[PDB]
Amino acid sequence: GFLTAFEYSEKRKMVFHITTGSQEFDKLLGGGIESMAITEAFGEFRTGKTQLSHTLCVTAQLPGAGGYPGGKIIFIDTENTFRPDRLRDIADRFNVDHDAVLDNVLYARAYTSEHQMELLDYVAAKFHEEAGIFKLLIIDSIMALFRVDFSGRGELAERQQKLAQMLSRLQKISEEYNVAVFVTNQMTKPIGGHILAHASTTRISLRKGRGELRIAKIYDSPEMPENEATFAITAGGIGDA
Amino acid sequence: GFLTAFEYSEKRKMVFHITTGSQEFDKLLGGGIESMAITEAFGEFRTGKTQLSHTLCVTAQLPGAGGYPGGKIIFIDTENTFRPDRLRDIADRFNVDHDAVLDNVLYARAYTSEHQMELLDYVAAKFHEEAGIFKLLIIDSIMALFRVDFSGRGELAERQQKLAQMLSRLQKISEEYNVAVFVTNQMTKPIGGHILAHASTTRISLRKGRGELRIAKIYDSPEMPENEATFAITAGGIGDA
Amino acid sequence: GFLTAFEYSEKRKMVFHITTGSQEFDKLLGGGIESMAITEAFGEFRTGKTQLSHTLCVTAQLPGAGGYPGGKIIFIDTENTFRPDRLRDIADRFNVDHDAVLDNVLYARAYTSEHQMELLDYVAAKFHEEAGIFKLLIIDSIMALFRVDFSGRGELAERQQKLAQMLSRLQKISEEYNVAVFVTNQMTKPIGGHILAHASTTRISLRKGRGELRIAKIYDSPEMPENEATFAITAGGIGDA
Amino acid sequence: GFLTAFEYSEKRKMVFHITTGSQEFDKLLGGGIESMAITEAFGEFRTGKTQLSHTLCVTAQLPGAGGYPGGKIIFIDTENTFRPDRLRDIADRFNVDHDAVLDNVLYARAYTSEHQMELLDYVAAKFHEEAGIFKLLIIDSIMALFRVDFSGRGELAERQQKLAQMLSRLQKISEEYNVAVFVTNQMTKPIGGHILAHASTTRISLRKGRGELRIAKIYDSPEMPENEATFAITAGGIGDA
Amino acid sequence: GFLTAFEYSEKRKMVFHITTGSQEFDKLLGGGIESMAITEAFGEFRTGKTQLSHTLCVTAQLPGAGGYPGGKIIFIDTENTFRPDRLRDIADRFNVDHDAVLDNVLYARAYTSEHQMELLDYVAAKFHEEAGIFKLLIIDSIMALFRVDFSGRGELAERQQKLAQMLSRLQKISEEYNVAVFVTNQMTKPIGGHILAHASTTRISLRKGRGELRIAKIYDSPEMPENEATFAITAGGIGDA
Amino acid sequence: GFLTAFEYSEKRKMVFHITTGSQEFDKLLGGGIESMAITEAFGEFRTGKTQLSHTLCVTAQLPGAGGYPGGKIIFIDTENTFRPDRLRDIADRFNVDHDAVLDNVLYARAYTSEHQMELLDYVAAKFHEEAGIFKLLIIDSIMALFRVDFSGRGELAERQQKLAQMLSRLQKISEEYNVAVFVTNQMTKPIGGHILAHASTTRISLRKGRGELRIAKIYDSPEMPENEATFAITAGGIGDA
Amino acid sequence: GFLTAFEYSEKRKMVFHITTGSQEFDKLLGGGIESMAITEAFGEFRTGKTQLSHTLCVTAQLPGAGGYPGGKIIFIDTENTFRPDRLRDIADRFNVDHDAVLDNVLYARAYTSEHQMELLDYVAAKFHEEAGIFKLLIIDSIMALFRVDFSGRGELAERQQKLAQMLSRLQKISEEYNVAVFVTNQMTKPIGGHILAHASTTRISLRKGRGELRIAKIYDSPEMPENEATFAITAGGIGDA
Amino acid sequence: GFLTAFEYSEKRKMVFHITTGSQEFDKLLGGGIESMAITEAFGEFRTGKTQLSHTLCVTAQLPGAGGYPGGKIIFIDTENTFRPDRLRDIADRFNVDHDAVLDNVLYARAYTSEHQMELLDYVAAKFHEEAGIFKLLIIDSIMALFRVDFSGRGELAERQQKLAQMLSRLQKISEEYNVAVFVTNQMTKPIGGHILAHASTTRISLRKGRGELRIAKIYDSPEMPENEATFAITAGGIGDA
Repeated sequence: GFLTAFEYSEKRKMVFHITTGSQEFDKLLGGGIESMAITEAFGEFRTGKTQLSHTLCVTAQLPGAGGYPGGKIIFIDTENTFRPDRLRDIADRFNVDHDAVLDNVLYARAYTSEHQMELLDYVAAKFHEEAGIFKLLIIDSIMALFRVDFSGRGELAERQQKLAQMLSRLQKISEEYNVAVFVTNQMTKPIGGHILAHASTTRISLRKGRGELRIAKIYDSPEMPENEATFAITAGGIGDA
Repeated sequence: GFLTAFEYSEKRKMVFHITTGSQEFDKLLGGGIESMAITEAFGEFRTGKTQLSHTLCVTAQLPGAGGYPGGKIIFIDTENTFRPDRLRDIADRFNVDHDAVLDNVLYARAYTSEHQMELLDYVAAKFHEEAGIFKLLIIDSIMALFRVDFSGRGELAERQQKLAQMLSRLQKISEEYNVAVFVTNQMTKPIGGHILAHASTTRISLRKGRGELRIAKIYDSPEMPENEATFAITAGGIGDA
Repeated sequence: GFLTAFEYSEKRKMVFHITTGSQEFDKLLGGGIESMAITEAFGEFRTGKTQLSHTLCVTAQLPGAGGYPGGKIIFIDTENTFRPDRLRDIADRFNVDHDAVLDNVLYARAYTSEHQMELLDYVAAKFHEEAGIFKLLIIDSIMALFRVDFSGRGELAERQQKLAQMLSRLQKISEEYNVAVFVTNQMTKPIGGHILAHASTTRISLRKGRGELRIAKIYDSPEMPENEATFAITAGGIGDA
Repeated sequence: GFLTAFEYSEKRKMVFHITTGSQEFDKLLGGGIESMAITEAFGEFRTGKTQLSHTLCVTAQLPGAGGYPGGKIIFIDTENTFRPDRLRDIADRFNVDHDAVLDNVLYARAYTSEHQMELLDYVAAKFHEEAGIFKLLIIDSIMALFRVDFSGRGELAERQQKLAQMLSRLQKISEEYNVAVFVTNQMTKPIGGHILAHASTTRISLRKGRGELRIAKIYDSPEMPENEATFAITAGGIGDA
Repeated sequence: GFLTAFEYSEKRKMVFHITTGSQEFDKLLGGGIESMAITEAFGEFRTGKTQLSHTLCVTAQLPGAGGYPGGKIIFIDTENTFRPDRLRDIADRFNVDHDAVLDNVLYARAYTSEHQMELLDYVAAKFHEEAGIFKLLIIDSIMALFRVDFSGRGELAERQQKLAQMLSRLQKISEEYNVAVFVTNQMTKPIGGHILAHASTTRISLRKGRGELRIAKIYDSPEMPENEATFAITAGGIGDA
Repeated sequence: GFLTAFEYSEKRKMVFHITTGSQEFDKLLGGGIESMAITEAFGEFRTGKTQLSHTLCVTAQLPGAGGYPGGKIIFIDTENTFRPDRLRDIADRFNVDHDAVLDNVLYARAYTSEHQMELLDYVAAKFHEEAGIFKLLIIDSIMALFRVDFSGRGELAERQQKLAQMLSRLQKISEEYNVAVFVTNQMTKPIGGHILAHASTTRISLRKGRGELRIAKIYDSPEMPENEATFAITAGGIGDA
Repeated sequence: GFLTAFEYSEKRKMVFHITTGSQEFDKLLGGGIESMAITEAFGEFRTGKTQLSHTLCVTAQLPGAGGYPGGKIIFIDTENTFRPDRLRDIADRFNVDHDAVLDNVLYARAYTSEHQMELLDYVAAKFHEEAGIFKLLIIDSIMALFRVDFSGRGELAERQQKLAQMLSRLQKISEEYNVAVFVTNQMTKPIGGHILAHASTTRISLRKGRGELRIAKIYDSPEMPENEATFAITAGGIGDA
Repeated sequence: GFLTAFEYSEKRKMVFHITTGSQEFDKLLGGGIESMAITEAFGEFRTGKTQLSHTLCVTAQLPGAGGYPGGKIIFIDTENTFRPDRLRDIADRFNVDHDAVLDNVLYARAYTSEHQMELLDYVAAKFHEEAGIFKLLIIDSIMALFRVDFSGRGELAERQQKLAQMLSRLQKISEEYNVAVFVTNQMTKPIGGHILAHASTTRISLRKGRGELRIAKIYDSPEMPENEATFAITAGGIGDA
């Protein structure tokens, strides 16, 4: 179950970043959404969690920095807010055929906790079946169904086991198959306590701004600026200033 | 269990809206009550919840915006308040035969929580028998029976599983058969907690202005005029100004 | 389990009101005690719950407005306050033979919760056995035995199940057989919480007045007058001013 | 299990009252202790509860108002306070042979809760052996034994079922065999909660005036003189002024 | 299980009182410790509970008022304070041989709750085996062992059952065999709550006085004098002034 | 299981007292430590509990007041504090051979609660082997082991049964074999609650005066000089002034 | 299981003290660490618990006062702080070969509660296998593993049983085999409540001083000096001033 | 299961220290990270926990003080933060081939609590395969996974057994195979309670000075400069001033 630091280093040579579509957002992430990791984005009422989701369905398809070839995406929706129509705009911003974009994204709704966990079994199996093909796993959103199946607090032990059973699979998939995984989450402080904090390597908070300007901070300070970043929402998705 | 975002797009090209009978109310809703989704209206007593329900029994039959051909409705009454006679008056406002309108609405009373969920299984299979014939599924109201078979504060574990079961079924119904589902609900904020909040993809608060005038509002604000709309109750159902 | 709104409308053509004996009381009820429904009356110490009970045993027998032929009544007593002698007066006020009146009312005492539920099985079965014959089911009073068999509050889950099991049968009987059902209830706010509030379509509160004057309000406001009504108690039962 | 209100009326024509020995006390009661009902007297220590019990042992034997022929009594003593010698003195006041009076009262001590309920089964079957011979059933006192086999505040679930069992039996006895049942009870308001309140159809509070003078009062007021009466205790039992 | 009031009266003709040795104490008891009953005496630290115990072992042997022949005594000791030597003095005060006195008293120590209950089975059986022979059953003290076997308060249900099981046997023995039973009890208000209050027909409190003077009050007032009595402790046991 | 109070008297003629070595202390006790009883001494640290224990190891051997012939002792040590060498010094004060004294004391350490109770069964049977040879049974101390195998406030149910078992055994031992039992106990008032209070028939509180001077007191006062006594600890054991 | 006080006295002739290396410490202990007993030493953060431990590994090997020949030691370490290198210094202070010292000490680490209890079985068995050979059993520290295996307070019943199971074996070993047992313990007041207080015959507290001076008090006062003692820590272990 | 303190000494002659790369930090530690022990570093975010971990991956390979030959490392990552690329930079500072260094570190990710403990069993057996080849075992971090599979305050019973199991294994590993084990841990004071405190034989707190400067401190003070040390983080790992 070990491998040498050399063999692991070989493995990390192959780590890619997928661009968010904001140069400013990307610097703050050291290139973009990092593979072999979970990146988590949260925010209240109406932050750009979901605009980021749609934007990555396109940008993950594109050759990017560092010799990233682009590839396929998987999309699990628990919010019933995925809309293929939104991608066709973002596609134009990036000058690629909408048809081909919409082909390279696999989509499933999740309706229960359990369902959501079953979908991950399938996605793991599918990544296994041939590799280097899929580059992103998006889950929008990560825990909402867990709040739903296990409300009140005599239930909490169980939610915790299940939720953790599931984020440990997420981590594994991520690392085992070299995909970036991006998840959204809501707030009550983000939900999911220690269990979710531990699973995600990068946590990003999201807040509003001068109209359509928006603010990403690496959650948990320091109050220093270069730990933050400004981007806008637009017809063509996540962009700059 | 996935499909490509292209296949999904093909499936959403068929999404429709059932006008509420208010141009103001419709605008708020991006056209009216939406397919492949649950719309929930909650409000005080005497607010349009039930008036809206009756109205939709007719407007769902009307050919409409977006290519919407009109179709049949299924109505589940937990409140003992459905009145085929209101439909006659509303049918007049829309210039349509009473008998025909009343022939196109299937109706059942639900007397218990369990009963309510057995009615869904029947509705589900009815939709499966021929696709496209039914367009709307009204439940008036969604959760009264659950408060009924489950109150006294230390009992929600059981209620909550059951409620969540039904609402995941509803979503699946909704999305799988391209129908709009529309439900009313009571207050204390709205009842149902996270479970119900999650399941409805649009939630409308209702309250009254001067007499016949009522106000509709997307729950969770914001205090922008674009998120409120004004309508009136008449002999002919939900109407304008 | 559905029927069309047309077939249901047919069914509602046959809905009757039984007069309370107060023209003023009747307006407030839109004709009287409505069939296919539960009407609930509550009030403290010594309100006219029980005078109303006796009055309906006679007025339900009489041809009334809307082509109502009159018919038979069933009377379940949990209070041990039914008194056939009282009916003989009310009979005189209405000019009909006391013998015949006393013949058209079926009477049973209930001594336990369960007993009360067994009596309803029999009454359902009896309505089934030939129809159009019975027009009223009176239960005086609705829940008193449930307070008795399930006092203290480790018992409450059970009371709730039983009580609700029973009001769901009541609703069904009502609707299935087109009878009016009238029940009395006492106060601690009426007893029975959400369970009883939901089951009864019409709730009437009762308070005292200028000697023998008495006051019915549709429970839960608005503080508007036409939601209220004045009647008197007399030798001949419920009457006006 | 029903009868017609005519059959019931025939059955109530036989209802009787056993004078208390006070014209004032009787008036309060519409003639005295009533058949087909449970009358409960509760009071402080030293109030007439027991004096009333002894008195009725004799007055139940006397031919009385309303056609009442007089008959035999069954007396159940939980208090160890019955004294055949009091009856001798009371018999003198009514001009009746001691032996005869003492021959017409059947007596048992109850030593436990369970015992008390086994005595009822015996009484029930005794009444069934010949109808009309027994007229009164006194239990002095009703619930002392239940406080005894069930105290410590977290134990009432069991007590309450048992108590309710017995009191439903009592009612059935009472109504089925046309007997008056009369019971005493203790204070802290009266003990017994809803269970006992429901079962007694008339409840009398007792308290003392100047020495030999005692006051009786229908429990639950109102503060009207017509609901209070004054009596005296003597060597000859409950008497007037 | 019933008998007639006449047959019961026969039975009560045979009720005797055993003199306490205080004329003043006796008036307050209406002749002395009454047969067919439990008489209970309590008091703190060092009241004359135990001097009364020893005195009755002698006075119960003596012909007394009302044609009482005297007879045998049973003595159950839980306090390890019975001392035959004390009786020899009291014997002298009454001029009877100490030998014969000490012969007419049966003695057993009780070391546990259960033990104490087993001793009563034997005593009942012994009274049965021939009657008219034993006149007193003394238990010193009544409940002390119950406090011991069931300390803390998760135990209380059990203590209550056992304690009540036992006082119901006591009552029965008393009544069934026409013996006086006298028991002592200590204080925390006496111990044993409703259970012991109910079982004892007569309760006497005991307090100190002008040196060796002592004060008996019928427990529970009224604050009237003739409900009290003064006696002294002496070489010869309970006496007057 | 009873005997006559004459037989009992014969049995108490043999009751003895073992001098404590203080004339003051003895007077308090009516002669010293008593047969057929448990005497309990409790006190602070450094009070004579253990000094008294050693002393009695010798004085129980001495011919004494009342005809007391002297005999053997059994000593159970839970405290690991018995010191045959103290006895040598005490033996000198009484002018008795060390070896003989040390030969007449049987000794065991108890290491657990259970162990302590198994030692009793052995002692019991030893006393039964020949009557009259052993005179004293010392347990130093009575309950330390019970606090040890049972602390944490929610565990006493089990401790208390066990403790009560042992102390009922002790009493039976005590009374059946005419031995004195003498026990020490700790403070916090004394430990042991009602259980221990009941079992000891005399309880002595101990505390110190100026240095070598200690004060003994019957627990439960009263503040009379006759209930206190003064003694001294020396090389020769408990002594006077 | 008893033996005579004479045979026990024989046994106590053979009780030895092992010198701590502080003449001042020794006086306070009446010669040193006493055999047939548990001696407990506690103290905070960094007291000389562990310097005492190492010092006894050497001084127990040396002929001392009272004809003590010296002998072998057993050392159970739960702290992972035993260091044979420290003994080689202390050996020099006492002028004995380090080799031979290190040979006469048996060492084991304990890693769990249970483990610690298993080690004692072995040590008992080893003492049995030939006697007079081992003179000390050191456990450093006594309870730390019990805090570890049973943290939180739903666990406490269990810890208590185990801990007490174990100190009762300790006491037995001590007494049965005539070894001194010395244990260390930490503080939250020392840990282990009544259970550990009872098991140890001598308890010593330890505090800091004028640099390397250190202070032993017999735990639990009196505030008198001769209940205290000053010693230093040095290259050669526990010494004086 | 014991060995002689001589055998133990032979075993400790082989104890080693792995330099941290700071002369100040090493001095604090008596040479660096120690064999046969667990050293735990805890600190805020951004403190050297992880920098130290990377550094040791290299310094454990270097021939060192005390005869330390250098050897291989096993690294268990719960944090997803190991970066073979840092080692390259650190390897440069020490003038050592990257490949060789990376070949000598065995690495595994742990994804659950259980997983983490299964990795130990594997490590244990790996050490057993050839002794002396591995020198260091790093767990980064020790307990994150235990907070993860066990939070919500009423669940620690289970967590705590498991945690304690693993840490007793660790100690045994540590001591049996002469390896240093080094672990990081998080704050809230450090997490882990008594269980973790007991298992680590040295605990270091970490916090930062001006930028690159960090401060190390033995947890549990004292506020003496000798117990603090200052180091710096660089491209070349933990360094000096």
